[PDB]
Amino acid sequence: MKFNPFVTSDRSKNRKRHFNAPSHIRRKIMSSPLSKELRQKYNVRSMPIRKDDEVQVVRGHYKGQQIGKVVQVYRKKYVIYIERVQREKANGTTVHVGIHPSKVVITRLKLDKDRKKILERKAKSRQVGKEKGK
Amino acid sequence: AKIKARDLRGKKKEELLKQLDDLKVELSQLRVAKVTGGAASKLSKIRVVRKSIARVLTVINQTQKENLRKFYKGKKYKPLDLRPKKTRAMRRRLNKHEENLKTKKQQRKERLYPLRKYAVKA
Amino acid sequence: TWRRWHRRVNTTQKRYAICSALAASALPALVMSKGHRIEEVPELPLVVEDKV
Amino acid sequence: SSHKTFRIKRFLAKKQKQNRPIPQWIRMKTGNKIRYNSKRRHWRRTKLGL
Amino acid sequence: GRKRPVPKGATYGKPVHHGVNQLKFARSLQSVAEERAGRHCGALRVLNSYWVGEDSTYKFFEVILIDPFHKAIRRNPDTQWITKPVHKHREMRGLTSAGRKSRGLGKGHKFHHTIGGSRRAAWRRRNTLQLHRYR
Amino acid sequence: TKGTSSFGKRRNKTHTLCRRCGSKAYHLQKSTCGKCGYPAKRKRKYNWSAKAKRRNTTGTGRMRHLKIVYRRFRHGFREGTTPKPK
Amino acid sequence: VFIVDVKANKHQIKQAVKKLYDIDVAKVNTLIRPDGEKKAYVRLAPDYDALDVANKIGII
Amino acid sequence: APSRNGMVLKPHFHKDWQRRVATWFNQPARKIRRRKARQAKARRIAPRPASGPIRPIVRCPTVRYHTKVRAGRGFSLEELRVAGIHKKVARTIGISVDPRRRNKS
RNA sequence: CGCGACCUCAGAUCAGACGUGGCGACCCGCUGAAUUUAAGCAUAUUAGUCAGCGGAGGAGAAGAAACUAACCAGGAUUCCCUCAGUAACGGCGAGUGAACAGGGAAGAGCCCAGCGCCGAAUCCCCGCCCCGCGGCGGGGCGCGGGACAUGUGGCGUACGGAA
RNA sequence: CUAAGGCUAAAUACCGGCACGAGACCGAUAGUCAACAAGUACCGUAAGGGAAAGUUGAAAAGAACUUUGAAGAGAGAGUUCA
RNA sequence: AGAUCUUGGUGGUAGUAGCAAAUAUUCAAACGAGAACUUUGAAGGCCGAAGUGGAGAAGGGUUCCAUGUGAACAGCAGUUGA
RNA sequence: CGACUCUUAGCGGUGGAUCACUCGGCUCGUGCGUCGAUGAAGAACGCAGCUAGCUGCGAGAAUUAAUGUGAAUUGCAGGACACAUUGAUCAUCGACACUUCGAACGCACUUGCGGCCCCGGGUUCCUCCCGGGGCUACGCCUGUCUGAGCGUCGCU
Ligand SMILES: [Mg+2]
Ligand SMILES: [Mg+2]
Ligand SMILES: [Mg+2]
Ligand SMILES: [Mg+2]
Ligand SMILES: [Mg+2]
Ligand SMILES: [Mg+2]
Ligand SMILES: [Mg+2]
Ligand SMILES: [Mg+2]
Ligand SMILES: [Mg+2]
Ligand SMILES: [Mg+2]
Ligand SMILES: [Mg+2]
Ligand SMILES: [Mg+2]
Ligand SMILES: [Mg+2]
Ligand SMILES: [Mg+2]
Ligand SMILES: [Mg+2]
Ligand SMILES: [Mg+2]
Ligand SMILES: [Mg+2]
Ligand SMILES: [Mg+2]
Ligand SMILES: [Mg+2]
Ligand SMILES: [Mg+2]
Ligand SMILES: [Mg+2]
Ligand SMILES: [Mg+2]
Ligand SMILES: [Mg+2]
Ligand SMILES: [Mg+2]
Ligand SMILES: [Mg+2]
Ligand SMILES: [Mg+2]
Ligand SMILES: [Mg+2]
Ligand SMILES: [Mg+2]
Ligand SMILES: [Mg+2]
Ligand SMILES: [Mg+2]
Ligand SMILES: [Mg+2]
Ligand SMILES: [Mg+2]
Ligand SMILES: [Mg+2]
Ligand SMILES: [Mg+2]
Ligand SMILES: [Mg+2]
Ligand SMILES: [Zn+2]
Repeated sequence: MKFNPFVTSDRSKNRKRHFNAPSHIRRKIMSSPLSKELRQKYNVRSMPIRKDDEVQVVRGHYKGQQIGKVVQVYRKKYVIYIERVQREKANGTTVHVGIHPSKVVITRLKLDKDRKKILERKAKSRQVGKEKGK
Repeated sequence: AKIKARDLRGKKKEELLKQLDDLKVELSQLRVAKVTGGAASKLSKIRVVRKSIARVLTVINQTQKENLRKFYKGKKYKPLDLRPKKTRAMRRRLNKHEENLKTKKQQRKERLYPLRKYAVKA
Repeated sequence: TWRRWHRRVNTTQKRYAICSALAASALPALVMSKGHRIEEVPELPLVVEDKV
Repeated sequence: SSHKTFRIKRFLAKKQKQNRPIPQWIRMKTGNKIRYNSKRRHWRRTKLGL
Repeated sequence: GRKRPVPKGATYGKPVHHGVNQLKFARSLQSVAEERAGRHCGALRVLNSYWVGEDSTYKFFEVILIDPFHKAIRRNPDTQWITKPVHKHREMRGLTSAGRKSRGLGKGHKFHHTIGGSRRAAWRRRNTLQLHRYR
Repeated sequence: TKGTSSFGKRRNKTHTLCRRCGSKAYHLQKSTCGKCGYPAKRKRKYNWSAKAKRRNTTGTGRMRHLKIVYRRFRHGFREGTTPKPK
Repeated sequence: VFIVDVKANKHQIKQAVKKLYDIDVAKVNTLIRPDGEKKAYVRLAPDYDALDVANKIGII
Repeated sequence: APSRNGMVLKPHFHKDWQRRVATWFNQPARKIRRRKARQAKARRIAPRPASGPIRPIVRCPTVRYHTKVRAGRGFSLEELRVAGIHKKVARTIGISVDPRRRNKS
């Protein structure tokens, strides 16, 4: 279990940190698993969710294998919006339904130099850990 | 079509003041539009122009301050805003030289009877 | 805050209690009555080699 | 009164400016917990500090 | 001495505190003079003082002051101690020679009132109830 | 009449706003604040009102300079330096 | 009619209008509004027309 | 009010004692801090003895304790003189000295 | 009957520095009650406490014996355990009340004045140059100013010191 | 023992401050006065006194539309697991 | 279950006391869903220049002006309003 | 028959107890232990496109720069932002900036009024008007300059 005397296991402290986290660490909180193919290709497991990557929902009402592009990462409400994940409201207009990024899986990453760099950094750390633990 | 600090630092005083004046004139026009209704784009540009003014002014002030620091470097007496501002007590306390200089009696003691490294067998 | 939260016990009594607990741990009826599911343990004072 | 000092007039100006209702769009913000301006002052109900 | 500063001599209380005259200040006139010199020249440090004359109504002292920020004082070891922040208003904390004499400090059987640094320190130590963890 | 009729005669303010401490306790005729004692150099403060002390103690306001001091203490009050440029 | 800084007096208002609008002004009357703003009625010189000056300012 | 037989007791609790009560909840923390300071000091003086200088053999003063013997503050100058050690080199080589102690015997 | 030296004072928006006010849990110096207890109450108690005033620092204060002792002697200060609710104080009533020795935590010692010797050996400030900047120092130069024999510096301090 | 001069770290104290960790504690009349735009609203000339007030739902999906009424307010319908 | 207990809520009283100091209102019309009270016109009265008139000081602080609303407030009402 | 009253039950009101929850306290412990004339604490007033409070900030005003990060902020709108001819946001914070009172400092304040030295304009060097900048508190130390004394003297 936890042995570091400078990280707290207090429930109220952890909840306060989570709900008052600034956006640059809400980004880390709002991470999603990669698909099995992406986990094979890039030697990484998880990834913070991003504006223009394609995900599929694995929990809730919108479960399915249909792939949808993320269209908004609402970090204040800790949710993301996906293309066809929406519902009709009373007056006939459609509204996106926000779902937690931990309940999706990323099937294609929006790739630029920064995402690539973070990918190799995570892969190198995992490889160093594997070599230390072998 | 924003302005950055990096390319402003290259420029000199005349065109920096010219650009500050242009920004102030455009801000006055935007305030006129704001009071006469205007458009949402012109309302939103007010913050852009205000921050651009802040950028130009901070570049001007930083250049002037570092020029003054260069001018007063190596001088006995410096302006108070150029002197360090650690803390009032930190400025009152003794400096490194007079903090560690000793008396002749003290250093004769240290020379004659220095502390020795020793071990004691059980 | 000065409720006297702590109690001091005699060292001899503390050693006595340790001895009693150790002696009770070697009786299968008492360890079973603590609900420890020893029905296939080969020998209750279970001793293993130093390789562990 | 009609005769007043600049400090008093400025104080009354600030009180006037902050005695107004809340904007409508405030109640649509995330986690608002604000229904109305609870610091509204009426000139006849409660009197100012000065 | 120190006349009690009460209106019309009325000290409303038990008769043991009715005293107005024949009362004496706890600190000496030399200490009072040192305190006055330091309070006027608050930018200086009182070192000591000495007696130079007296009348039936006045006592005259001379107080030695040190400017702690002068370079002659500041560059000299064995004098740098007076320049430390802890050594300001010694005459007001009772740390000069004259002000120290009223505190009852000293070694031995005559000075048991101040074992621990001062009367208040000794009183706190002797009147504090030590409640250990294990009673 | 010592009550309702006499309450009609109060039209002259004893106290006004104090330029220190901003409280409506500046006695005009005595020219002194009953809360802070403004013409006096030192702040009026008494140990028989801890509630009054904690109403106006340090930290009840802005602490514009003390916030910066508390932040700057964590790095040894460093000055004249900048982060290594990129 | 302008809304000016509360610390600006009549001379400063006159010179500011003269500089940044290139018009000559006859006089300046100044009040402080109940909301705390300062309002300046700047009467222009007879040879300057307030209507088209307001046009080129953009407040017609 | 006394009640039958008992001891005449005199509690010293007439003096507002609850303002000055010293609890000891920081006793284990104090012990840990003292141990850490001891270990840091022992590391700092690396080959030198951790407890410090040698102390002289010293008989206890009064008639209750003169049969016992303990450790003093420092070796007397007469002891150092007849042992051939300088009183300014003894403290350098780790010998505690006590200039105000005399040797009666 | 003017010009100098010194002394004692004064002015300056003089050159360069410093103090003021805040917080105040802990600490230092003063001032300082009454409720209360005594089954009343005045000494006593509450209490050297509350309130009041001043002054600090990360701790402060204390501190290297004009000490304890009476022993076969200990050996600066501070803190803990104990001494000890004891010696003692007290309408000897109610009540109050330490210290030494002992065991530990920590442990560290020193500097002047004075007596003297040494051609004031001493110190501050202002210019000039070089090495630095980062808390403003180092080195040198000035028939450059001032402090200072009404006493600066080196040796030296009761454990003795000097030649 | 050597007063009437001076300095001196450690062990010690810490209901204010900065930043942490924890609890056989309290659980919205409790726990700080203050879980919330709280030393706020408000009261007093002033010194000063000083509250009340947590909870839709997983997600606003916060009831489109029709209908009576001038409206508040209703009847249907609709969202929701509710 | 009690403490003229603390805080909060709710009854009977009870659709009760009461909405009675300073002479007084009426007719028609307009707006309006709605008029004893609003507006206009007509009539009858009152203040009667030491005023129920016209203006200031202190105090208030936006109550001033226009437009709109009809939830609450104006102890009946309101189409009116500080 | 009905009304009314009482008891009990169902349903509906009124009210907010109970229960469950908890970004709050309370207590203990730890490590640091840092304010201010280079203008503190405190106060006032301002600052957002739509902003009253809280919060943040100071006329560069819900923030500039720099560094780290790396695509958002979000109630609505707007517009940035090739994320490499460099970057949204957030965090950090060492550069810069920091209105008026306040120890508060030219004098004074329930108002206001000066003096000195420069600079710019109207003047067309001379000092009148306007604007801008910098000074102008008390105490006190060292030094400096100017002095005072039928204080002690020297020379004349
Ligand atoms: Mg010497
Ligand atoms: Mg009224
Ligand atoms: Mg008595
Ligand atoms: Mg009366
Ligand atoms: Mg009066
Ligand atoms: Mg006017
Ligand atoms: Mg000067
Ligand atoms: Mg009694
Ligand atoms: Mg009694
Ligand atoms: Mg009595
Ligand atoms: Mg007190
Ligand atoms: Mg002070
Ligand atoms: Mg000390
Ligand atoms: Mg001392
Ligand atoms: Mg000695
Ligand atoms: Mg006993
Ligand atoms: Mg006593
Ligand atoms: Mg030890
Ligand atoms: Mg000498
Ligand atoms: Mg509560
Ligand atoms: Mg509840
Ligand atoms: Mg209604
Ligand atoms: Mg249900
Ligand atoms: Mg009950
Ligand atoms: Mg009962
Ligand atoms: Mg009736
Ligand atoms: Mg009636
Ligand atoms: Mg008549
Ligand atoms: Mg009239
Ligand atoms: Mg009106
Ligand atoms: Mg009504
Ligand atoms: Mg019900
Ligand atoms: Mg930035
Ligand atoms: Mg006047
Ligand atoms: Mg003479
Ligand atoms: Zn005040």
